[PDB]
Amino acid sequence: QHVDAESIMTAPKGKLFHLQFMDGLLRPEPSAFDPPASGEDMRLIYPLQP
Amino acid sequence: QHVDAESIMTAPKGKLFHLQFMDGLLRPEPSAFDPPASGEDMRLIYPLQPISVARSMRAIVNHNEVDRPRGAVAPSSYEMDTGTLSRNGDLLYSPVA
Amino acid sequence: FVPDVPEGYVAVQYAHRLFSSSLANKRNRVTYTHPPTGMAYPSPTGRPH
Repeated sequence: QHVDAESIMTAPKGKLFHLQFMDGLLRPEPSAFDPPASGEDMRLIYPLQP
Repeated sequence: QHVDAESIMTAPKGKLFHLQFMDGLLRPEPSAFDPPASGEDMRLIYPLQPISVARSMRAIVNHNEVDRPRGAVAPSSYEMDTGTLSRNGDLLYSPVA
Repeated sequence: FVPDVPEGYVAVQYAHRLFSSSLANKRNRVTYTHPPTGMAYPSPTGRPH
């Protein structure tokens, strides 16, 4: 599940919603010879604590 | 199929048996973090000619990050030359100079 | 309405060579190669205009 970029701006002050973050150090890497796939991926909400 | 290491020593002189050789340049490599598997593999009969004479070009794929993928052969500069015919002569190449 | 090219741009001739495929991060990506400076920019964004 993921929070919407509109429910994080026009929601009641009291609400406590949870997010979901990634780790990826044990992510499987690409192969040797391979035709590259298209598309890229976005991050919109970052923490600042840490 | 594979020849036996005993049929290659006690067989009739006239017989013509064929072998089978590997290429492995486009072999899939291992992963990043992985528990290593045991065992190793043997080669008992090698040629001494060398073999592979009919080989125009090889490995038609471009490498992950570098330019030329090791042992890669480009087409011969003669497989791509149309020379005009003479009146008596029939097939001759280009002037080159 | 022809929108004139902006003030300061580098005009590069398209070639079937300046776009190369190389590894960046963990994945394979299509990469640009800047002719006057010779650089990478693997990302579809952040490339010099």
